[PDB]
This record gives sequence, structure tokens and C-alpha cells, in this order.
Amino acid sequence: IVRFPNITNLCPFGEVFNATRFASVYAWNRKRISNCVADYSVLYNSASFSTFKCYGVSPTKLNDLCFTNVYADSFVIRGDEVRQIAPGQTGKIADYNYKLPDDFTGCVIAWNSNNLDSKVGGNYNYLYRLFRKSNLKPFERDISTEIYQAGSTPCNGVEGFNCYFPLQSYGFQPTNGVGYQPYRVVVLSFELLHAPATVCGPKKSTN
Amino acid sequence: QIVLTQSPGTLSLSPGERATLSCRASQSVSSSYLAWYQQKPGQAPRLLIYGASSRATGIPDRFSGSGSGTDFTLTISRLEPEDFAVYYCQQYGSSPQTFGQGTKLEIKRTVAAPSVFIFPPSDEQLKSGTASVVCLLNNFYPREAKVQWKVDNALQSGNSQESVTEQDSKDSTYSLSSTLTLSKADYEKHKVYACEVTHQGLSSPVTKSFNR
Amino acid sequence: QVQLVESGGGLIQPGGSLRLSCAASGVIVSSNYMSWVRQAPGKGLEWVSVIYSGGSTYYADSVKGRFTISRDNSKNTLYLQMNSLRAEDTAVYYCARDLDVSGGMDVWGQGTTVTVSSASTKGPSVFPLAPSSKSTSGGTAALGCLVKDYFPEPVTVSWNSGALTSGVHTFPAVLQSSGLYSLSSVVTVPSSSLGTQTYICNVNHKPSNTKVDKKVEPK
Ligand SMILES: *[C@@H]1O[C@H](CO)[C@@H](O)[C@H](O)[C@H]1NC(C)=O
Repeated sequence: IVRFPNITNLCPFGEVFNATRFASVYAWNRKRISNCVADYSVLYNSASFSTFKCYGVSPTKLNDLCFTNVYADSFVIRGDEVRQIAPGQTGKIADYNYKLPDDFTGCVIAWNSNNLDSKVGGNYNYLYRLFRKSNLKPFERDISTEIYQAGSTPCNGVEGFNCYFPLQSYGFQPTNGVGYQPYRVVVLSFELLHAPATVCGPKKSTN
Repeated sequence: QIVLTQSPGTLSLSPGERATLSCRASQSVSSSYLAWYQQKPGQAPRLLIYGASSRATGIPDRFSGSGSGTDFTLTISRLEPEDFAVYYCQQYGSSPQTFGQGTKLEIKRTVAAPSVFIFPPSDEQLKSGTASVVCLLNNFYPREAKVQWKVDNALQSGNSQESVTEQDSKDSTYSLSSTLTLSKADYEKHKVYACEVTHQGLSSPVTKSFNR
Repeated sequence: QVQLVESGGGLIQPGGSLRLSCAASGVIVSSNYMSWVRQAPGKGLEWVSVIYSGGSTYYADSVKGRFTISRDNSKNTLYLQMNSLRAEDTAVYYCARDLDVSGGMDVWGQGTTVTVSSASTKGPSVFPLAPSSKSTSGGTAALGCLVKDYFPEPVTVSWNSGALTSGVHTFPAVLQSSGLYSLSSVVTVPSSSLGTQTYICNVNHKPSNTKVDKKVEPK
């Protein structure tokens, strides 16, 4: 009545969600998940997330599905910047840092991490791209540190008027407003690729 | 959205003193997203400080900014004659970006009481069908001055419009006019038309009146 | 050079359309955050719209659906298409570039004025402000003209064909309930020379081609 592959490994979700350090949004981390089993309902309740939004699929119905590969993206942004991590959204983050496709099928998980990513003197280790000539294609990662040319005069790699470094630091202090505090974000992408499915839910096979 | 309340409304100082301008936000704002702008009458805003403390290129050292959370400060250590203008703060960390209502930096001088003149409606305009009574306050400081219209000892509120000049280049005073507009029918209803003026330079309120 | 030059501002009635232009030099508009900021007469600054280097556009809630921001990279100019204009949209509009945390809004245009009103261009009525009785403070007396019920802005007022400029105050215009502007221009003179010297106003109104010279004298 039910038949899934004989997969025994557990998916390294704890390696992603409970990592001691996350990445800057402009250089986001992508973990490729394959050949493992994952329960998405225990993940929904494993912690108290601020946003757990799914698109297309549902977390409850997600346990009944198999996928070729599942992709996990993790980074840190501001509190009121999480709304840009969604299909069809625009903004400094969606345009120049991390972009979702309009036909996005998956879930985006975010939770406050002020106690982890805020330092007293200010945590300037989390960066974000402020200047970019054009938008990002979906799932594109631009880690270039080229001096941004805002004027007609070339920059020759030196900062000045109309020549600005394209990356800026978040001022992450624990006394910030709720919208200014760091939020760790995890994006889950489900890929069906006409191939053996290797990432399934926790359903047990019969005969 | 976020509301920036600047204080004081007007700041009265002499050249050479230190100016301290306050910008209080209705929400906590990160210091990296606060700016200060200067605007003179008829001109465009001129960026002074961004990031609460970083001076724009070309801004002298006497301008300095500080603050965090909800309280921010623009300080001019030693005021120059060209520093008297209107100053706005601005937050740009939360959409939509908002400005304060502005603080006016005004040259301070000795208290000067105003000369009060009153004018009945001209006989030409009385033909037109409406009556305009004008009360003039000439060359005074400070700008704070109350102007109350009294028609047969009745306090008249709702039909007067005041107009004030900018601070003069020479004597640094203000002049104010208050126009009471009525119909010819209502203007003929009453008799005594008075203009009472309360000011810092007046020991008691002065009243210029005429009879129709 | 680094200049932002604006144009397209003028006079229009409720519902009409207007397109503002903002020509840039020394700064490429398609490579910067470009914003519009407006200032109603005698009021503060209000953000209107912004366009990103990548094309994303955002508008204030009061002008959303009626305004449209765009740019032409060949001309290096910025545009603000305004439709369904309202009386509250009357303001001086500025274009500026934004550096955000990297330097704020550091380049501003000179501003272009937009006026939204349904009134008809009309010349002013001028009436004398006779120096009634002594009009004495310590010995001086005051008099002037009343420039009432005109549209649109502005008017120019001089005294004795520009010969008198001492002790003259020409107040700023006031917008009345009728929608027409009203103005007064006073002067202070010695009461001894009231009967001696004659005083005449000099009111000029270019938009309606009206030139009135009223003579004020005691009554
Ligand atoms: C993360 O750690 C907490 C506490 O150790 C645990 O309850 C939670 O299940 C973990 N999450 C994952 C995805 O392993």
C-alpha cells in the first residue's frame, strides 16, 4: 500500500539549523541534501520559529513525498528584511543578495538570533551587498568585491567619490530594535529531476 | 511610520555659541540610518551628516552628530553666520524613510517691542462687498507674539490670517500682519474694531482700535 | 560638474497629469538609487518615490497608483509621471541620489514647483491702507496697499517706481478659502511728511498681465 526506497541515513538538518555560525547574506551557504530521510513535522516543532512559511507544498503533506535532491540555504539578515525572502518580492536583499524564483516551491524558516549574533561593541562580521548594477537571477550568488562605479569615471580599484565598496556591515547590537536584530534564515528547495528520488519522508514501506 | 520629533521648535542663539539640536524617534533606530540636512529659504536641502556621525564631504568640523536608539543630537560647536537655517533629521532604515518637522536656527538679538498699526477697510473695497481689516506689527523680536481680534469686546476667532516676514538681514527683526476678513453686511453690524497684541517687549498688552 | 537639473513643474488642475524631468551629469541615474522628495509650502520634507539601479520602484502610500517613476539611460535623466493630481500634491519637488549608509542623499537638484488648483488666472484688486489719524508710535506712521484676490503666484510690489525701499515690508502671500492668494505690502514713514510726500504703489502681475499703480494718502 506504500513503497519507499530503503534509505537509512538521517538528513543533516541539525548541521544546518543548529550551526554555531551562519553566513553573510551575500555569500549564502548551500547544503546539498541527498540519500537520507527527514521528518518535516518534527522540524516544524523542534524549535519556536518566528516564520515558517511554505509555498506550494505543506509541511504535514511533505512527509508523504520523495525528492531527487533538497537544497538548504542559510544566512543572516535583519528582522524586517525577512519579508523579502519570498517569491515575487523585491528589495536590497531580494535584488542584490538572495533571490527566490517566482514559481518557488518550498519553505522559508527564520528565527531571531539576537543572543547569538549580536556583540556588545557591534558584530560587523555579517555583510550585505548594497550596490549592484542589476538584479540577481534566482539562486545566484555574487561574492565580488569590485569597487562599484556610480559615476562615469572608472575607479581603478580605489575608493572615492562615485566609487564605493559594494558591501556594508550590519550593526548588530543586542540593544537594537526588533526590526534591526539579526534573524537566521533557512530556505529549503525541493528538486524533482527525473531521476531516482533519494530524499524521502518518514513513511515505512509495506509489501 | 517612524515619527521624528525635533526639539526645540526654534533655537535662538548668537554667533559663536554652541548649538545642540535634538531628534527623538518614536521607535528605536540604528545609528547607521540617521541623517541631518540643512535647508535655507529658497534653496535645496544640503546633506550635513549621514550615519548619525559621519560628515558629508565638504562639511566643516564644527558640525558633529551623536546618538543611538531613540535620541540623536546635531551639535555645532561654534556657530558661524552662515549656519542660521532650518535643520531636518531623517531616518532611512525603515520603509518609508521619514524626516523631522525641522528646527529653525534663528539669530538672537535684544528684545524689541512692536509698533502696532491698524487699518480700516478702504472705501473702494467696501464697494466690492467684502471688508478687510489689517493689523500691522512692525519690526519686533522675539517672533512669539499673540494677536487677538476684538469686535465690540468679543474675541474673534476663525476669520483672521497671519503673515510673517523672514528675519531681516540688517536689524534681524520680524514684521507680522493679521487680516480680518468679513462681509460688508457683517462689517456694518458692529462698531468697535480692536487689535490686541501681547509680546515679550510689552509690559502690558497694547490695543489699537478704531470706530466705524 | 555633478548637477541635477529639474524641469516640468507648473500649474495644473485636479485630475490633470504632469511629467517631471531630472537631468544628471557626473552621476549615472541607472547606476544609483534615485529618489523624489517634495516640500509643501511652509511644511517639511516628504519622501515620494525611489527607483533602484536594478529597476525596483517604490512609492509613498499617498501617491501609490497615481505616480510612476522611470528613467532613460540614453539621456541620463529621471522622470516622475504624476496622474490624477490633487490639491495636496502642491509642493516643490526635488530629485536626489541616495547613498544610503554609504553617504546618504548627497546630491540634490534645485527643485521644480508644482501647483494643483482649480482656480482661474485672475488679476488682483488693490486697495489703500490709509494711515488713519496720527498713527503715531514716537512720531512715525505706517501705510500700505492690500493686494487681494489674485491667481496664480506671484506678484511684485515696489514703491514710488522703486524709489522707496527703506522701511518697506512686503509680506508673503496667503492662500485664502476662495483659492485665490492675497497679499499686503506696508511701509513706515515720518508722520511729518504725510502731507508733504506722495506715495504710490507699483503692483505687477505677469501671469494675467495686470499693472496697477494705486496712490495711498490720508483719509
Ligand atoms: C536544534 O537543537 C535543539 C536543542 O538542542 C533541538 O531541540 C532541535 O531539535 C535541534 N534542531 C535540529 C534540526 O536538529
